[PDB]
Order: sequence, then C-alpha cells, then structure tokens
Amino acid sequence: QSELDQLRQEAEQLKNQIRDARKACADATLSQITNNIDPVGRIQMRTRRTLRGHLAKIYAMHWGTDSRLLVSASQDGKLIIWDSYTTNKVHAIPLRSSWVMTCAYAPSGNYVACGGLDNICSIYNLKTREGNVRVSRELAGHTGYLSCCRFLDDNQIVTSSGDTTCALWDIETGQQTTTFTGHTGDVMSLSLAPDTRLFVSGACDASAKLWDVREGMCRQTFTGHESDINAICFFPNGNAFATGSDDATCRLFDLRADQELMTYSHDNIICGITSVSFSKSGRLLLAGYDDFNCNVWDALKADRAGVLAGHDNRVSCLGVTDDGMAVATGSWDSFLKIWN
Amino acid sequence: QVQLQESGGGLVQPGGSLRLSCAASGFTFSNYKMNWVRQAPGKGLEWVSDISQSGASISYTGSVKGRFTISRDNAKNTLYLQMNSLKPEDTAVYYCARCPAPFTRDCFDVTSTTYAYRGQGTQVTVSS
Amino acid sequence: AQARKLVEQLKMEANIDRIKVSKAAADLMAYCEAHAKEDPLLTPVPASENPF
Amino acid sequence: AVALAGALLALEVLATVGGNLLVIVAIARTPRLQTMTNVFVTSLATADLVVGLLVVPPGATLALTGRWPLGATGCELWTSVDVLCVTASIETLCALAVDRYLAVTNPLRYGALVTKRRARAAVVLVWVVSAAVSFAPIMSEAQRCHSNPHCCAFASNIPYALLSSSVSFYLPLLVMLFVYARVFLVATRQLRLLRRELGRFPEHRALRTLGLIVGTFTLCWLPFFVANVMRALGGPSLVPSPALLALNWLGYANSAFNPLIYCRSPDFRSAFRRLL
Amino acid sequence: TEDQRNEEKAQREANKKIEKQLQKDKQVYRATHRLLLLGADNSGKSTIVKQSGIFETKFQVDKVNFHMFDVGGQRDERRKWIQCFNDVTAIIFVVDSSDYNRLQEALNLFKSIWNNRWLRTISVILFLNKQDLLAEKVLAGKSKIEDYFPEFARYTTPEDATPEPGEDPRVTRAKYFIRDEFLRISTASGDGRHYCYPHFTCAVDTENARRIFNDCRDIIQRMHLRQYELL
Ligand SMILES: Nc1nc(CC(=O)Nc2ccc(CCNC[C@H](O)c3ccccc3)cc2)cs1
Repeated sequence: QSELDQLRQEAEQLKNQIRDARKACADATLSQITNNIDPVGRIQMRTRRTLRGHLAKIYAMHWGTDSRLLVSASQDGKLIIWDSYTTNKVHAIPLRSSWVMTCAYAPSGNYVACGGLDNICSIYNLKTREGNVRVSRELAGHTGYLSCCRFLDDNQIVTSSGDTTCALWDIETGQQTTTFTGHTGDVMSLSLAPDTRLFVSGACDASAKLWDVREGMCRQTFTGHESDINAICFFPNGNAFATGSDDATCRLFDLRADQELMTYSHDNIICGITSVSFSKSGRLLLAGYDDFNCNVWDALKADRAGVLAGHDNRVSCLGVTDDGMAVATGSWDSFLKIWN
Repeated sequence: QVQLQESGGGLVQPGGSLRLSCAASGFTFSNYKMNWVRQAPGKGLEWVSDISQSGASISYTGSVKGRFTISRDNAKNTLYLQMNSLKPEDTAVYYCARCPAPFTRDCFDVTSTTYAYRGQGTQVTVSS
Repeated sequence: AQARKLVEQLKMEANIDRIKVSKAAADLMAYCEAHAKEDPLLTPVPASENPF
Repeated sequence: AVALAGALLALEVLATVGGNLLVIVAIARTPRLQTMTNVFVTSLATADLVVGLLVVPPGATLALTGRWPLGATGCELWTSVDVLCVTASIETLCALAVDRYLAVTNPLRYGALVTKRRARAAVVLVWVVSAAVSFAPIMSEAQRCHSNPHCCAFASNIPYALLSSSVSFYLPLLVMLFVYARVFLVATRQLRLLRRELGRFPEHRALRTLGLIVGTFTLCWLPFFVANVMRALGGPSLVPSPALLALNWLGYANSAFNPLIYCRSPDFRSAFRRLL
Repeated sequence: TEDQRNEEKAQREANKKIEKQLQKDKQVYRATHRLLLLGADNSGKSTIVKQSGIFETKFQVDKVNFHMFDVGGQRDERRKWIQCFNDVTAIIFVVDSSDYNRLQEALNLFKSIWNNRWLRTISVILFLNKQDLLAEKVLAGKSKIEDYFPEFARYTTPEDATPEPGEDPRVTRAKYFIRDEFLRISTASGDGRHYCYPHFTCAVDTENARRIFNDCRDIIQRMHLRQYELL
C-alpha cells in the first residue's frame, strides 16, 4: 500500500540521480570530436557469392572463426554449412523442429547449435568418429522461444529466450549454470564481448543490459531507444555496442561513459533494423533493414556511406567475417549473399 | 526512456464525468497509435478505445461507445479520454498503452499481462 | 521485496564510475584510426589477396 | 513499296531477337524467374529467337526479291529450320496453356505434378516432335523449283501439308482453346464471387488477358494455316505462293510479339529493369 | 598438388550427394501445406486438433498433406514469434462465438493479424466454434448481445444468409452479426491479396478438415489466378 509507493518514490529519485550523473559527464558529443576526421568514402560492395540451397526464409547465420565456413538456418528445418570460398555445402543438418530462429558455430568449429520455437537449444556434433552429424545435447530449460545462442567454449553456450531470460548453460551435463533475469519483454539478441567475460542483451522493452557472465548479475542497463530491439553487436574493442530497434534507428552505446553516443537515423528510413554488425576496424556499421536492403553506416559520423541491395525480401541475418574479408547477409527469400 | 504517466480522477457517482490525461514522453508521440486499456477489479485486461497517429480513425469497445471520447493532442504529447455517464461497470484502473512499432496499423499484444509501453495506471472508482 | 529488488538493482547501477563522453569518443575514434589499416571492407583490397 | 519493307525487316528482326534474348537472359540470371512454367517460356523464347534470327531474313528477301538468294542446300536448310521452329513455338504455346490449366484447375496438387524434371521432359518432347515433323520431307508446279531455277519450293506434297498443318497448328489450337475456355470460366466465377463478397459494406481482367493470348496467337497463325490447307487441297490456283509468303510473315510477326504476352509479370519486369 | 586436388574432389563429391537429398526434401516440402492454428484460451483450437512449444498435427485429405501446428509454449506477447509464420497457406483463426465478454478481444486480435506487414498476404480461415453454446445462450435470453455491441439493435439478417432449416430467427441474426463483424474488419482493408473464409462449427463437426481443404484449394487457386494477371 504505502510502502510500495514509498519505494517507488525512492526509485524515481534514484533514477533521477542516475540521469543527473549521466548528464553531468556529457562533455561533448561524438559528432563534435569526429568533425575533424576525413569521411569514409562511398563503400560499394558487390555480391561475390550467392549461396542458394535453402527452401524457405533464412532466419540466422553465423561465421566460423576461420572466416571460410558459415552455417545458416532456414524455416524449412535445415541447418546448412557452406564453404564460402567454393560455395559447396559441407553438411546439411535436418532439424527436428522447422521453426529455427537462431544458430551458432562453435568458436573452435567442432559443434553447431540451433534452436527456435521449441524452446530448446539443440547442439550438433560435426566431427564425429563415424563421419555423421548427430545431436550432442538438447538444452531444454527455457519457457518460450529461443531467440539467440552464442557458443563461449565447446562446453559453455549462452542462450537468449522469449521469456525475458538469458541462461548460461553447461553443454557437458546439460543444465543451466546461471540465469540472467531483469528484462521486461522478449529478449531478442545477445553478443559476447571479445573476451567473453561479459555480454549485452537486447530485449523487446526498448532497453539493453550488460551481463557479467561470472557473477550472473546485470551490470548496467542502457535505454535510449523507442521500441523493440531486434539486433545488437559489440564494437571490436569490447567497450561499446550498437543496438538496432524497430523505431528505425541504430544507436551506439558505450559501457564506460554509460550513455548513447551516435544515432544512426535518417528521415526517409521508416523501416526497422533487423540485424547489425561492425567491421573489423569498427568504422563501418552494417545494418540490415526491412526495406529489403542493408546499409553501411560510417559509425563515427552517422552519415550513410554505402548501401547493399539485391535481396527480394527483408534482410534477416548479417555477419562480418572474423578477419574482415566478407559480409554475408541472409534474407527471407532463402538466398545468402556474400559481399566484399 | 519511454514513459507514459496517467493522471485521471478518483471517486465519482454513477452518471458522473471524468477526464483522464496521459502525458506521453520519451518518444515521438505522432508516430504511434495510442490506446486505453483497463483492468476491472477481479478481472483481466481489456481494451477500451484507440486512436490513430493523427486523430482520424477512432475506435471504441462496445460498452464504452457513446459515453467515452478518446482524443489526442500531438502538440503537447498527451492523450485524453473524456468519460461521460459513468456506470458501476466502469470501475477499473486505466492504463494508457501505446503501440509497439511506429507507422503501423496493427497494434499487437497491447493488453498483455506484462507489456512494456504502458502506464502504471489510475484508479477510477465510481460509487456512492 | 519486489520494489526492494528493483531499487537495489537501480542502486547498484548508480555506483559505477563514468568517464566523459569526450574521452570515450576519443577512445573509439583512436581505435578506428589505429586499426584502419587492416579492414578489407573499408579499404578495398586487390583481387590477388581477395579470396572471393 | 518494298523500300519500307526494309524498315519492316529492321524493326521486326531486331525486336524478335532482342526481346527473346532478353527473356532467355533474365530467366537465366535471376533465381526468382526460374519457376516451373518459365522453362516453357524459355523454350518459347528459344524458338522465337531462332526464327527471328535465321527464318525472318531469308523469307523476307524471298518475299521482296522473288528469287531465293541462298543455294539449293541453303533452301533445304531454311525450309527444315522454319518448319522446325514454327512448330516448336506453337507446341510450347500449347504446353504453356496446359501448364496454367493445371496450375489453375488443380491448385493444390500442382507443385507436386509439374515439377522441373517433368517440365524439362515436356519441353524436350515438344522440340523432338517438332524436329520429327521438320525432317519428314528430307526422306523421299510439280517438281518445278526442284529443277534448281534458283528458287525455294515449300514441301507441297499434299499429305505432308495436311499432316504439318494438323500437328503444327490445328491440334494446338484445339487444346489451347478448350484449356483457356475452362480457365476463363473459373477465373470469371472467382471474380464474381470475390466482387459480391467485397462490396457488402459501405472488372474483366481474365477476358483481357485470355483474349490477348488467344488473339495474338490466332490473328497471326490462323490466316497462314487455312491458306496452307487450301493451297494443299485446291492448289496454286486457289492459293498463289506470294499469299503464302505474306501469311508466313504474319506468323513470324507473331514470334516477334510473343516476348510481350508471356513476360508481363512484375517479376519479369523487375528482372528486365535490373538488366537495363 | 595432388592432395589439394583430392581435397576439392572429395568436397564436390559431398556437395553433390547433399544437393541430391536436398532436392528430394524440396520435392516433399512443397507438396505439404502449413497452417498456423491460433485462437484464444477458451476458443477450442485444442479440439480442432483431431489427430513442447508447438503441437504439430499432420493430416491428409484427398491425398494432399496438410501440416497444422498450434503454438502453446510461448507467453502471451505474440508480436515477434508470429512473423515466423508469413509463409503458411492459411491462418486458422478459431474463436468461440458464445462468450461475448471476450469477443472484442478476438476482434482486435483479428484486426492486428489482418493489418500486419508480414501477415498482410496470409488469408485467414475463420472458425466460429461454439455454435451450440451460442444457440443455447441466445435462446435463454439472460445475455443480450446489445450490451456488448450497441449496434446489434440496428442489424438485419443478411438476405444471402442460409439459416439451417430448423432454427430460430434470433439464433441466425446472432450468428451472422458476429460473422459480419469479423467480415467487415476483413473487407475494410484486405485488398484482394488475402481473404477471410468464415465458418460455423460445433465441437462435434466431423467434416471440419474437408472445410480446410476446400478453403486452401480456393486460397491457392486465387493466388495462381492473381499471379497470371487473370483475376
Ligand atoms: N511448291 C512451290 N514452291 C514455290 C515457291 C515458294 O516461294 N515456296 C515457299 C512458300 C512459302 C514458304 C514459307 C514456309 N512456311 C512454312 C510454315 O512455317 C510452316 C509450314 C508447315 C508447318 C509449320 C510451319 C517457303 C517456300 C512455288 S510452288
């Protein structure tokens, strides 16, 4: 009754203190520091490969760490592993549930995880002693669809869900070591820091949170957007990240100063971002949109410079290689281009 | 941060009038189709009346038709609901929802139990 | 214990140290400038080393 | 006035070959356009390209200058190739008709009935029967131009004339007409249902499309083939050869138009603007 | 370089064997129709599954494989996981026409499914599911549809209506008022690319999977007619 309103008044005053601590450390905006640097140019990438074997819309892809093999998931229940140099498909893994909303590729290359509307995160063993691709585990503790999954070892995948819960698992025994709570709505994508000591998570409540992986506790919360956050990615030096929401705007948050630095919005783009990823230098910010075409944002001036094209439907997945060579973008027309 | 704080009224007699105001802030008001949902004591969430981006395509729930008048003021980032001829069936808390995405005609999952873009609510108790 | 949980979280987040946005901006700019030399997409590479 | 027949040739050969090459290309280098009905459209564009490349010019000259410019063996080559490609184009028109018949009157069991392999097999059978019809006269004004006066004589053997005009135009006409009759019935039924079930709370398009199709087919190829049947039955007195020449030129005009009738979808139009 | 040529050879030999099986899967996957079946808690979709986070129910009528799947595992918000279903033939939307208190909730859910960027090409098969409970409730008389829908006092049974022989002129007016509510939400925005096919169903209807066959066949035939510039 009265204690709830009292604690809510204290929480409001404390949020005002947080806001005043964030507006005091606002010396000058990133656009003012970057007014003296040269523009990026006009990045004109061309489709160096078109990978076509999927029956239905491609919902997620992930690059191997060798920057050559990639895995892609489509809603026909197929998880195909391509050789992006020769455009041969190494494996074609027939899933159990068609509705696969994500996939990952073990940072060593041994295992592959997927998992969608069946609330579990299946994990597949690629290099088996018999040569067959079988299911290694099925992590089945989530209550709601599974909207991302990022390997952290050969044993320690972390997983986002459609029940506001990220859950760090333990693939050996098969049960979640930690559970990260604090989001209000569906949590849509996560992105491990390059050292994997912490990660960020974007949710359908217009907010992102920074999770310590060891302590299992929300470190910081970033809320500057206006609608669902569909895509998130870390800056290559792990000290910043970019959210892409459905209010048709990408933003660059920084974990240190704890604010928003850039806003990647224009007055003609009224379609929402479905994917983001940086370039190996952290200057180009790829961003897949609903108007069926990616962009390439100069991520220090906010000026567009470059536009990708050539997809029939919305661009769902988008990921730069680990060495910075290519940029593979899948889309709901079941074709996976590769740019350069 | 997207916030929508309502400021309505308290106790009215059956047949009374009351005007709920919902100062929306933290987001561009003009791009979203606002709403009004209510939760009657001992019941679930139900939708009362919406309004499009401009104030052109109004809609109502049957029980609220003829009595309530939903009107937005895009200049001051606020949403109104005028209530006339209040009946005891209208006792509830009135949340001022808005819609997930902008520039859309579908307002999806707006009366969900835990929904993100929605006010704390104001209690409109009609009795004697 | 619910608003207690929310407010203890909001307090814990109100303790970390913040730097100025000018310093973080300068750090991001400096990383981009220092790694600009090994970005095959920013600076397009010749067809010899490009494997695609 | 043969001087303007030069402009006729220029606007006809160029339109035919350019349009049919553009169709073949946009089907070849677009992954969206490679459906199970566009293999028939590719067969059509191939037949029409061969016609507009090496049938229209020689028959055009022979019409304008009443003397065969090529040799005797050239006459034989031109005769065989035109009888082949005209029949192939008409038969693939009939096959496109039966294709969208199965697609409209059996919509659920279609994507499992007309796949890519059966489509390619049907196209191959079309061209095989066309080539069989074309190579019939090689085996075995009576024998007048076959005295090599430097003219080209169409195969006027009456049995071959009746069999070529039957297998080439009159049977595809039958099939294509009753197929499109049924498709028109169902299209108009669905239109009237939809238009009653849309105007409960406060146009002819199947006619236009099916008429364009069957009309650009029959206006161009029915004159010549009734003329040919007459020339066979009656003789050179009933039909003189310049009439047959102008009427064949009508059919080659049809092959000029075909890239516009079966390639009007927004998928083709987008894949064309992507090419230009 | 013999080892490298053997690498490329045994890689092509595997891509070929994979694309063979994948063409087989393409053949199977296209002769099968997917049908997102969604309703409400009390609607009665559980009883139209007449066979985890999804209840797939395969059935086959007239040698065509249908593949229907309720989605129960997820929570109440459905704005993100529903985009997964933009490639289904139909969307079977089942509603109980008896509980008037929760009929505007179904109207709003239908209006949000209809006007959605990704479901804007999907046609809905509308099942009004508890016709016998509706007959009972409206013949009793204690529950008035004009308390929840004030424009039911100015409604007149459609002329094209087909009142089943043996029923009241009150049950028919009640049925068709709700059917017309959904149909007017349908026609107010649906521009020929998707349709709504309303039905009246009980809980004992044994001919309820033929009505999905006849409506999917019509959905797809209109799709073909419409892509041939022929409608
Ligand atoms: N015996 C005789 N010859 C001549 C001299 C002469 O000009 N002959 C000639 C006439 C017309 C043509 C064009 C051939 N059009 C054939 C058409 O495409 C077709 C026919 C059958 C099936 C399918 C298609 C060629 C030569 C005087 S008397």
